Amino acid sequence: LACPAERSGHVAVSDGRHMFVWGGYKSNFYLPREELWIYNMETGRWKKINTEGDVPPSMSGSCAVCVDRVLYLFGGHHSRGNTNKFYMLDSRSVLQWERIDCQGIPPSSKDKLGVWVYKNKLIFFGGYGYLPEDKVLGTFEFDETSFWNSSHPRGWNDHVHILDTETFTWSQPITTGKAPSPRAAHACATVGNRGFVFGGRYRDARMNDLHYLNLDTWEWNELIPQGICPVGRSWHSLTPVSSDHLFLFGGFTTDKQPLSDAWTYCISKNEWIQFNHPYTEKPRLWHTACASDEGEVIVFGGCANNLLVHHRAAHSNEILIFSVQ
Ligand SMILES: O=C(O)CNC(=O)Cc1csc(-c2ccc3ccccc3c2)n1
Repeated sequence: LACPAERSGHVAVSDGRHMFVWGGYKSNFYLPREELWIYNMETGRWKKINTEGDVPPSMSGSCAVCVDRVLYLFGGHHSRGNTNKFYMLDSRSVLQWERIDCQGIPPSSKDKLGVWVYKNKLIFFGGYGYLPEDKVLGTFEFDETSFWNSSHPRGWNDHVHILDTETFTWSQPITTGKAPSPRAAHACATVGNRGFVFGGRYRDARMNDLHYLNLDTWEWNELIPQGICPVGRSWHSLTPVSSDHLFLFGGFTTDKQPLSDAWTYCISKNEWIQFNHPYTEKPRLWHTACASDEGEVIVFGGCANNLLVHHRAAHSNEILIFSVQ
């Protein structure tokens, strides 16, 4: 049966029963832009389709959502750099991509960010990319390691941007509270009107902090769980599994250890619980995770070692199924 190629930095979005996989890169360039891979969470079978229309460039680090079987794609890194273009693919009724001429001030061109979905709003936070074209709300910190290797320097931001799907208009909310530090390769998860974010890379650390932005008031809150917390990391996944639990898997520590640990964050108790699973010998970073209607968390792709050593990188095509409910 047909089987998608290994990759990291891809996107994966789900309607609870089907998982849509697009993009990413591997070793041994970018996976083909026109392909969309569909994994049936109930039958474990893959199915590939060719998409047409305004097919986005081949990219790593893009940020995607699925809302009522409409897929939206923002940002990423292609052969000629980062982007801030916005695409839509309606997976309801050959599938055609639409590139949206958004109104308003878009985010800076960037990748490795996250998104919360709340009613008509797609809310994007953070990431890695070029200096912004405007003194938009937030801060931006250059990554000094990008000064002497490329032609365009890059850095981290803490920006929050709203894409309103009633009008495809970009805006930025005026927030209160301590926003998280600028960061990339963090993970975001949404429960109700709370947009959680955990970890990420910033300057010389991969972080262990946990915050949530209230998506109704726009007030930041930093969460301080008691007792043992997971080690700081980037390139991990964070996924809602109930109205009270976020599921964490994998990532990459400050001192460059690939991770195979898994935790559940209980929101009501403000406590982490380590989760026991049979994939302890399968660390993953820059994988994706999607929750199914059937209580599972489906992890796909990602790299089993330090992907920054690109000629030795072990990118995966495996499906890891976590039975959290
Ligand atoms: O460092 C983190 O945890 C997340 N990264 C950042 O925040 C910014 C950054 C700075 S360089 C880089 C990066 C990414 C992927 C690569 C894949 C192959 C080869 C080199 C690669 C280099 N990313």
